[PDB]
Amino acid sequence: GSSGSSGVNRQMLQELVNAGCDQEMAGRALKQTGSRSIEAALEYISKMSGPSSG
Repeated sequence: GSSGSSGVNRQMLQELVNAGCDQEMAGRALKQTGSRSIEAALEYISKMSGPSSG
């Protein structure tokens, strides 16, 4: 945004979500990581738990 953009990239979300990620979840990670990359988020969520990935 302008005057100091404080918040993830609402755009990147629609992207990561497209794959099949929760809307309420995707955000959390996106912020935690810092709108680094679509993969970053998906990876962060798995980091915690998830014996199934790929």
